[PDB]
Order: sequence, then C-alpha cells, then structure tokens
Amino acid sequence: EVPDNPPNEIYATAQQKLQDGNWRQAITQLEALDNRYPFGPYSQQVQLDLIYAYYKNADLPLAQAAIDRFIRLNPTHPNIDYVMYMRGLTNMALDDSALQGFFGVDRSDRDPQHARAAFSDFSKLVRGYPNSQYTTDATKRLVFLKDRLAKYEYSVAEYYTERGAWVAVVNRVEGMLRDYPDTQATRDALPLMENAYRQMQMNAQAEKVAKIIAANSS
Amino acid sequence: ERVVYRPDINQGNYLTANDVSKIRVGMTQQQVAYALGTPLMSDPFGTNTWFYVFRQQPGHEGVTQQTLTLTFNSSGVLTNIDNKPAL
Amino acid sequence: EEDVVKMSPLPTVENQFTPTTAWSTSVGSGIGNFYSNLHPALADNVVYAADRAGLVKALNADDGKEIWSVSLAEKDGWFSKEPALLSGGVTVSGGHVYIGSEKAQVYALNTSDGTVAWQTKVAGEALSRPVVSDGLVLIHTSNGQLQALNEADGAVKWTVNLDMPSLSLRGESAPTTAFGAAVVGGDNGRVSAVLMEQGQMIWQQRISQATGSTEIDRLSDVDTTPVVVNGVVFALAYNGNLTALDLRSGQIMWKRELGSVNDFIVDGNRIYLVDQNDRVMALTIDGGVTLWTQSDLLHRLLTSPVLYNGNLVVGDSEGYLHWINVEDGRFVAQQKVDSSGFQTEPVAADGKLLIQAKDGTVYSITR
Amino acid sequence: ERPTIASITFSGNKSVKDDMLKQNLEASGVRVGESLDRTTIADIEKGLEDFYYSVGKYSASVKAVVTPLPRNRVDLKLVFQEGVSAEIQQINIVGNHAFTTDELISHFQLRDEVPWWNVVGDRKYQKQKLAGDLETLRSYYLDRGYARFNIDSTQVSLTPDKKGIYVTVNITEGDQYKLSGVEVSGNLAGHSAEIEQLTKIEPGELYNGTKVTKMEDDIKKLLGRYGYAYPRVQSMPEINDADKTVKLRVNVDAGNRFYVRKIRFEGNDTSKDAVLRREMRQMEGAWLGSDLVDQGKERLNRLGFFETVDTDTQRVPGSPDQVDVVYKVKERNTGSFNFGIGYGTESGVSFQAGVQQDNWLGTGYAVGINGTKNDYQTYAELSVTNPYFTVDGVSLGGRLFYNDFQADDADLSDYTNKSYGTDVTLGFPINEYNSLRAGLGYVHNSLSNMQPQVAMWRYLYSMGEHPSTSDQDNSFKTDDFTFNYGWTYNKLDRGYFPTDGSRVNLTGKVTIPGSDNEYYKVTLDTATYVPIDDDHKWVVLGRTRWGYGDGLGGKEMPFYENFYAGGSSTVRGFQSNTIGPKAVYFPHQASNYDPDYDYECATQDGAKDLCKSDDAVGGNAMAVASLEFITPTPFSVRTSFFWDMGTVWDTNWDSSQYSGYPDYSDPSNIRMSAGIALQWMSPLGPLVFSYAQPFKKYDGDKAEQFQFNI
Amino acid sequence: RQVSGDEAYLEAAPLAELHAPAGMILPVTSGDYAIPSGAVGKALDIRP
Repeated sequence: EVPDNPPNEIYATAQQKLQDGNWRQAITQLEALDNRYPFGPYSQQVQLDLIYAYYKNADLPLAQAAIDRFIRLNPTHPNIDYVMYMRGLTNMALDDSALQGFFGVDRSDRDPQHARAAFSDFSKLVRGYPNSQYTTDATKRLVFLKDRLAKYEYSVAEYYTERGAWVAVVNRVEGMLRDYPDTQATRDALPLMENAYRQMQMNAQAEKVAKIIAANSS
Repeated sequence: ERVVYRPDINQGNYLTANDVSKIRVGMTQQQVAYALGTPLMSDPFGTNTWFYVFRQQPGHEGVTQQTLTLTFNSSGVLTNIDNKPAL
Repeated sequence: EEDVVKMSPLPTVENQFTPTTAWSTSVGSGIGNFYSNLHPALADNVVYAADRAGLVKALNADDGKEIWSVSLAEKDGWFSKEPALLSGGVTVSGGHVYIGSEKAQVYALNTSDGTVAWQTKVAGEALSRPVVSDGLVLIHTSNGQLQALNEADGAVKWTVNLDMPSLSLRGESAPTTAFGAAVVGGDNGRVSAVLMEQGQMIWQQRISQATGSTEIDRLSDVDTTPVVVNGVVFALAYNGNLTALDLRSGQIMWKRELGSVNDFIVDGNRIYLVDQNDRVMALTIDGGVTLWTQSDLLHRLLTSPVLYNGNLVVGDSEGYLHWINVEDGRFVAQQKVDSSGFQTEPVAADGKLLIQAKDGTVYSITR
Repeated sequence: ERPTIASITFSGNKSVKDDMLKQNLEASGVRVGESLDRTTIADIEKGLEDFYYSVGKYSASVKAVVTPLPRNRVDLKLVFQEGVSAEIQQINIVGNHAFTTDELISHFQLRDEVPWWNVVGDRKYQKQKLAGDLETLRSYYLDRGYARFNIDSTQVSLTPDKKGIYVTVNITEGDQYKLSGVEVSGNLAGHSAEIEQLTKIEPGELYNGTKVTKMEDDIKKLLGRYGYAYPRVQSMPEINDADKTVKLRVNVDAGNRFYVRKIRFEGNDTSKDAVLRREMRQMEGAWLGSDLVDQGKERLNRLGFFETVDTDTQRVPGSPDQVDVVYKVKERNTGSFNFGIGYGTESGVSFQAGVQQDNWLGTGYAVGINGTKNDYQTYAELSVTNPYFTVDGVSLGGRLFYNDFQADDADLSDYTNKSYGTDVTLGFPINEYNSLRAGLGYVHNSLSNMQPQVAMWRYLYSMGEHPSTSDQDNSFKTDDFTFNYGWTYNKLDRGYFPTDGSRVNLTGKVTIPGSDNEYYKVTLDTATYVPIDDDHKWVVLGRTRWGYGDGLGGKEMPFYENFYAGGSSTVRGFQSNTIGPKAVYFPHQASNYDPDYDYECATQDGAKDLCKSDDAVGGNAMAVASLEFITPTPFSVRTSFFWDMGTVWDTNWDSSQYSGYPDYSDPSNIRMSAGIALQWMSPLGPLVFSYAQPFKKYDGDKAEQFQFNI
Repeated sequence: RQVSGDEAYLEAAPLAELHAPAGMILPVTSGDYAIPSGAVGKALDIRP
C-alpha cells in the first residue's frame, strides 16, 4: 500500500485519517514513516499516532506490541501517562474482546487473566501516576473490574457447589473475602459457603457465616 | 430410586490413621502443619483452629465424611483435637 | 533445487600422441560413490586391487590377467560373507600386502597366495592408506587414532592418539616416515611428528583450521599425506594451505595459505598439487613461488595427480585423463578412459599408469 | 554516518523458515533500524552459510547486496546461493559383535536406506537426530542385558565435495549380565508391598534397562494414586562383572499430598469456564495425582472445543502443599458453514449445507441446522445439544427436521412426502467412554398421489392398504411415536481431526403403538483411526456403516427411513445417494395428470411395459467400506487415498416379481470408487474436498467424480 | 472521543467494605483501591 512521499506529508495524511478515523491507511503511512525515518523524535510521535489508531482500529496485538515498545523506548515520556492508560484500556479490551452481553449474555465467567492484567495496570496508575487526566475513568474501571472478578469466582464456586467439592467451595469463598468483602459477589456467594459447611456438619462456621450475612443482609 | 448410575465422591485432603496418631496435644502450629501437610479449612475470622477433612461416597451406599478439626490458642499452639466420622 | 555449480567440460581436446590404453582389466566393482582411498598398487608386473566387500586380486601388469583372486567377507556371523568394506589402500611389502577394512579389521595379505596373514581390530576403520614401516604398518584409524601393527602378526606397537576431531573432515592422514621419523597429517590442520620406533610425539604443529565452526576448504580432497623430501618437509594443509618445515622441528619454513588442495606431488624443485579450484600450480621448492597454474578443468572433481614419462597425469571423476605438459603447463593428451570416472590414486610406477575407476575395476594406460 | 541497517530481504532459501535466519540476523546484530555495518557483508554471509551447515547443508553460499541509499533508508538483498544439502551415504557400527549393523539401524531415526525401494525420511543430518539414534541404540543394548555398554564416540565425515556425510559409531558391547535382584530404598511411606510387587522380576533374569525404567515410573504413578507430585525415586544398578550379573537399587522417595488449590485455566474467553472446569474429572480442593490431570486433558481433547490441552502443574511458592494447575488452552473457534453442491445431469443435483455454529458462545451447547434436497424428497435438519444437562454430565440433544415437499414439481403427486419431525436425546455417559442414549422420536409424513413404484406399494400392503395400483392418486399421511436408543464408545483423540481411537454410533430405533407405522429396526456405524506412522502423522482411517431395516407386525421399513450412500462421505465420486436399489415403476398409465408427454416415468403418456427405472431410492439395508491412510499432506488437514466400496439392498425384495429385472435382494453388488482423501489450507479456512474413480460402477449408477467441502 | 464501551462502571456498586460482628476481620488489604479531572464517558476524550 505504502506510497513513499515527503515525510511532512506522511504525517499530514496520518492526521487526516486520524481526525477522520481511517485507522487502516493512517497506520499504513505511520509504519511507512517509521520505516523511512524511524528513530526520529516525532517518529515516536508517529509511534504514538500508531498506538492511538491501533486501538481505535481495534487491533489489539500490535497495540500491546507498540505500547511495550514505547515503554522500553522511554521510561517516562511526554505522553507516557496516556500510554499507561491506553495499555490498561487495551488489556481490559482483550477481556471484553467479545461483546455478546447484549445478546442476553454474560462475560462474568470467562478467562480472568487480562482482567488481572488490567487491574494491575490501573493499580500501577492509581498509585504511579495518580494525578493524570485519567483518574476517575480508571477508578471506575477498577471498581467494576473488581466486582467482575468477584462474580467470576462466585460462579466458579457455584459450579463446584453443583459438583460437591465443598472444601474447594469454602476455600473459594474464603479467598474471595480475603480479596474482597465488598463486591456484590461477596454477599451473593456467602450462602454458597454456608450450605457447603452444612454439607459437612461444620455447622459452627455455618451459623457464624449466617450472622455474617445477617449483619450484612443487603 | 431407578438410577444405579452414580459417581464416587472424589474429594479429599483426607486423613490416614497414621495422620491420626501423627499429632498429639499442644503440638505447635508449624510443627503440626509440616507433620500433616498444610490444611485447607480454617475459620476466616475466628481463632487459629484448623480442620482436616475426609470425604467420599461410592454412590447410593453411604457417605463417608471424616474430619478432624484442630483448635489453636493465641501463640500457634494446639489446644484441642476434634475428629468426626460420617454423619 | 539442485543448482550445483557444474564446471567446464573437457576443453580444447588435444592428443599430441596416442594414449594407448594398455588394457582395461575390469575385475569387478568395486566402490560406488563411497569416497575412500582404496587405491590399487603394484609389485613387479603384479598389481593389486580390491572390491568394497572383501574380494582382492593380484594381476598381470602387461594385460591385467588375473594371477589369483581372494575374497575376505567374513563367511559366518552377522552376515554370510559379511560386507567388510575394504577401504585401506593397497600397501605392498614383500610376501605381505595390506588392506584396510571399514570395520577396523586390517587384513595383512600373504601376497604369494592371498592367505589372510592376520586380521586385527584397530581403533577404527582404516581410511588412510596403510604405510609400511619395516615391520610396522601405519594404520591411521577414523577416530583420530593412530596405531602401528607388527607386519608379521599385527602386534599393536602403540596407540598414538592424535588431533581428535569434532566434525569429521576426511581423516585419511596418510602417514610417512623420514629416516625413522614417523610423520602423518591430522584431522584439525595439525601435522604431528612421531617417533617411528614406538610412537612418541617428536613435535606437533598447527597449519590450518578444520571445518566446523571454523571452516576450511572442503572441496580440496587434501593429500593428508605429508611428503618429506630432504629434511625440509612439505605438508599439505587440511585445506591445502602450503607449508614447509624442518623434519624434526615442525618450525615453519614458509606457508602458502593460498593453497586449498586436493592432492599433490613434488619433483626436484617444482611441487605440484590439486587446489580445490582443481588446478595445479607449478610451484618451486622455495616458498610457494609459482611457475604456472592451469585452471582449465577448474573445480572439476579430480583425483591425485602423478608423473609419467616426465609428464604429469591427473584423473577426473568422469574417466577423462589430462596429461599436462609439466613446465608449460596445459594438456598434451586426453582420452575418455571411462564414463564411470574415478577419484582415487592414479598410480604410475615403473612407467605403467594405473587407475581403478570408482566402480570400473582397474584400467591401465600408456603411449 | 554508516547507519542504518534498514533492509532485510531473504532470497534463495526456498527451503527454510526465513525468519529463523532473521533471528540469526539479530543474533548477528543485524535488523531494521540498526547500525548499518557495510563491513558485515562477508561476516553475515559466513554466519548464514554456517546456518546452512547447521541445518545439514554446508553447501549453500550466500550473496548480500549492499545498496547505498539516502541518509537513513537502505536496501539489501540476500542472495542465498544455495546448492544441494549435505547427504548421508552410510553408517558404520564399529565393535558390533552381537547383532547385524543394518539391524542396528533398523531402529535408527536417521538412515541411509532411502532408495527407490525403501522410504525413511532422507539422508540429511542434524546432530540432534543423531543423539536420538544414539540413545536408541543405547536402549537397544540396555534392554538386552549389556550393562557396561556405552558409546565410546561417534563422528560424521564430509566427502570432499560437501556432499557426503559419513556415519561412525564406536561401541563397547556390554558383555550381557543377568540382573540379580532389586532393592527398594527410602521413602515408600507405608506403600511397600505394592511397590515390591511392581518389580517382581524373574529370579536372576537378564538385565533389561527399559523394563527397569518401566518398573520405576510405574512405581511413580502407583504412588501418584496416593498423591505424590514428584516422587523422586532413583533406580541404581550395582555391577557384578565378576559373576557377570548386577543387582538393583530402587532408591524410592515420595513427596507430599494435599496439593491442588486453585486451578487456573486460560484463554477460554470464547468458552464458559464452567464447561471447561467440568471437563476435568479431578475435582479440585484435594490432592494431586497427575494421571487425573491427564485423564482430564484427554477429556478436554475429545471435546474438540479446544486446540491444545497443554497442562502445567505449578508448585505454588510458599509451602510444598501449595500446588496448582494451569491449562494453557489454545482451542480454535469454527462458525461451521459449508455448502457441498452435487452436479450430475438435471433430475438429481442439489446436495446439502451445514449451517451450524458449533456450541454458540461456547456455552456448552452445540445446536444443529441442516438442509438437503432431491428432485422431490427434500429434507432439512435442526438440533440443540445440552452436553451438560446435569452436574454429572448428562447430554441432552434436541432434534428437528423438515421434509416440506408436497411434490410441487407440477403441483403435487410427484412423491409428495412433506414430512417433518423432531426428538430429544437424554444422552448418558454410561461409562467413561460408554454411552447409551434414549429419546422419543416423532415424525409426521404425508404421502399423496405418488408415481406408483413396486417398493411403495409392497409397503402399502405391508401397511395393509389397497392403493389403486396404476394410479397417481393414493395418499397416505403418517406420524409415529418412536422409542429410541443407541450406543457410542468414543475414546478418540480430537473430535474434529483425530489420530486414533474407537468411534461407534449404534442408534437403536424402534416404535410403539398409539402410532401409525408399527415397526422396528436398528443401525450402527463403525469408524476409527489408528496410526501407521508412529510420529502420529500417518494414520489408518476405519469407517463403515451397516444398514438394516425391519418391521414389527410383519410390516416393512417405513421407506422414509431408507438409507443411502453415494456422493459425500458415505461414498466417494458417485453422485448423491445414487447407490442401491434404483426404484422401478409399474407399467403405469393412469396418472390423473398427463403432461405434454413430459414426466415419462411410467404414465399414460406412452410408458407401458414396466420401466426398469434408474431412480436411486435405496432400501432397508446397506454397508459401505472405508479404510484410509493419512499422509500429513507432504506437499487441521489430513490426506488419505479413498478407494471406498458400498452396497445397498432390500431384504424383502422378493425377486419373484423382479424376476426379469436386476435383483435388489443381492447385497453382493458392491461398487467402488478410488481417489485421495484430499484436504488443503488457504487463507480462508479448513479447505477439503475429494475426487474419485468410479470404476466398479454397477448397472446404471450415476457419478460426478468431483466433491466440494467436507 | 466518548469511551467506546460501557459505563457499567456507573452501575457497579460502591463497594461496601463489609461490616461484620466483632472479632471477625479478614485481611482484605491485598488489594489496591486508592481513592483520589478527566471526564467519565462523553468528554472522556483521549486526544493526547
């Protein structure tokens, strides 16, 4: 695709497709320049344009690629905070690669790994750049992602509950409490653990947990 | 009442009668832990007490729980031993 | 996907006189591709060749009439007449002629009949032409090892290890001796002097590298055969990088690393050779001072060269023969003595030229 | 400024992974945006011809193209002046004194006998393959009793043309000994007796090292039952060269037990972790026996909703009991939409498509929709499967299908059998591969005014009806409450493309009164894989079906259940279902509908003198034969050479009437069509098709040697 | 420039660090929920 041309005009076309959204041709010409004038300063400005469109294009592999390449290219750069947030964004994006939830679907139960990666990125942000232009967005992504992992683990426990491994269950509920007694999944799960213990006559813990959700009967 | 098809309850963290005799009173936390492998059941919020569970039924014929649970004082010291078989 | 760089064919065909094919005694293959010395030798109108499985013959040097044959393939065991893969040269010493299996089983052969004097296991297949050392045959096994055997029975005089290799550049170091100074090529570009008596390193030396992470010429079928004219030695490098040194020294007299050579001989002042380029260079004794090269059958896979009637011979892999005017310096005669072609030593003793085609058992030419 | 390295253009490799040489280029400090080092032309040429020397060539020079370009950008071509790779000519096994050398190649990976009578890879060389052969030979003695055996050395030569490799082995042939006895030693932890029995050697028998290792790691697994991750156990032989025997030290030592805490899976985004975590018969929160992890793995494999079952245990750092399991799952996703079309004249070319999502959302719910068509007999199919209806694993599969052909060719009467029906399958996994099923099959059919055909009318009287013989008028609607069953034992490898295992599809179908057509029958499918190449790339492909009709009350196979073959998988090369009894019509005249002497199938428009007709309709019994050998296409894919053979027939074909007309009660009428079980991959998906040689064509069969899709 | 995606953020419950009867605490603190411009959604525009 790449027509070689004056580099100023290369960045010109890049910005054209940028304001428009033709992420394909934009990324083509940007990569063209960083094949033509790659180690130049505004060529990492070109690289920022690249990561920008790569997400705007919903092209996540090269997104991770160029973002990490930018990090290894600079520990702290003008746009590096936006880069950090965009990394968190593309990770959480991988976690929502599919969007079936509106076909009457749930995603609270698939792979909880990119969610851990995004949770980490937003942690490193909320305490590593915790004054950015992206504070509360990341913050609410944080809280939601967290109750999301929560409901995930809760569903897992429910599974086992239907299986029988009441010990596995109890441990899941525990590890959830020790990762959270806040996220709705907590109050959701609690009876899981309780009937579990009941499947084990460890009724002591059962009524203890009963009082637990009792004081938290909401 | 017309299903011979049932599984066997493949859950453990069980006990050996060896494991039974393996521990006596006031034996310290780390000591007993190594002497019996780490546990997996212990109150989220109560004392240091510990549980240890055996679990099975081979399908339609009796369910064999066998848990010993294990009380523990402040300073990681055993305080009481508490077994329980099926039912 | 086989674009191997083929070479010029027989150029400017010329025969100043008649390459009279004395005869063509084709006793029976033989070798195959199977690069190996196995070169046939003679004694007193009686010449000797061998198969690649145990068959050995002794012939007339007037017509190639068979004086007698023998087989050797072991008549029992893991194969009824097991292919013994004779690969040593043809070493003649009185009543005893010698042969080298590819099973480390030398066979001293009673010349008079073909009686197997003694078969002796050695440190490996006997790729190099066994050399006689006056009671001692000079077996240079595959695995860098080197052992002499009593001509009478095969008493292992010693077991000099040597220049152990990594990737087997063809370790047919044809050992030689000078006044009782055992010399031999090596597998890692390292000639080594040896006590002829009982194999003690009289000195070592390094000339060239050797293929494998340090690669050298592997289209130069090196005369791993140190020639020793008067005590200034002349050793071919494992990639033909020339050298000359004091017999009991190894100290370099000079060296033309330019050389990367298949085989060689020397006369008086001119040395000769077959560089990997497959072109001799008429070379004076003093240094690699050149008289002339001739790149005519450049890069064609050749045999050793040899002299004849004061004329130099050289064999091709395609039964062509390329007598060269020794001083200038190109061909004088030519004949397709075979299609089968060959690689092994053209032998020219007693003014009688000898070849065993790589399968086409012995041919023998004259003029 | 010499920079920058900017161009990398591999050219002339033609045989390798160019990017391997690119990682080498970086390993030589060369790649785009790097310091343009004009010097390195010869340097990298050396490095990469050395790469050729690595890959077993040493016979491919290279030419690099420095291209002075402006300040930053540069051009570079890498001309790989290739030749012929290194070639192996022969092996030697020195010191061999107990077995034929060539026999002691007869197990070798590498070889020199690949001539135009024997095929074993090729005579290239890679020291790794060498070492494999080494250890192979090593075993080859150690099993026998040759303790002291070793490999003194080896080396490999170069014909002074860089063409010829030589192979050399230097051995010391062991001097066989008779192993005396075994000694357990160390941690058995109250598991002695068993272990001891896992090693009940013959008294003082020969040494057999691999048999030992078997005893060893079987003791390992033995313990794994009792839950020990890495039961570090050592087998040590103590040589008695004096008597020429050796004793055995079994250094036993176990680990610890209650291990598995939190089993991660991975990359299942397409697929509900619930179902995955069901496809692991190791219930968590308990100890570990890695065989349980495996049996799991295999279950995940058979599901097929995956691509790689890669397991990885993990001792969680902090306490030996903290041990937990990941599952790197790289399962592929398939929208299974394929429309195979049959061509072959004019009154019989359609075919059928699969429009199936293959477990929508990976919910653990495969759901079917299929459609087919023939001149008149047009059928669809639709389904929904609940692989996990209950906690145990019960599979529940809804089924639905529609014949909607009232024979609208003219208006009707042209085999009107618009015929739908539906059913469920309460599938059990009766045993860990055994599975009978059950269901209540039901189906509506309506026949009306069909062109008369001996089969149909024998049916009607088997029905006990008296339809006016030579008349395109008679009608018959029907339904049926059918009781179902059927059996299947799958222990295959991968549900989409397998390697080996048992596939059987017993489908027991019967009926019950309150229904219209009272009858019984049964079918069964036979198919399996098993490899010939033990690299699990060439595989034998079993396949055969067995057709059988019947009927209670003396009634007949309700001929909407007539089996078929011909066209796709059933047979090859033929046209769709064109195999078996091609029906025959009475010398019929009165059709109540005479076209312009169109519809010449035994109507008033001429058409007397019973038309021995070539309309494949098939009958109550069938079998097709299919045995095949994968060639992992050496040119998701597998390629065999289909040659298959099939036959159909009616039992109740009473030749009395059919006397002067080709008998269709003779099962021995097996056709044959030969070809090659072809399959490809282009950047669009799992491409596959067939093309056969319909030689053994019987009387009037109808072929279209091509086939498309899979 | 609005956030391509949800704002189910805004329906996530303000996580009630739970509240139990006495002597029944659980070490949550493994987490990282520090509590400190930038819009939420529409004007949450990622122009650098």
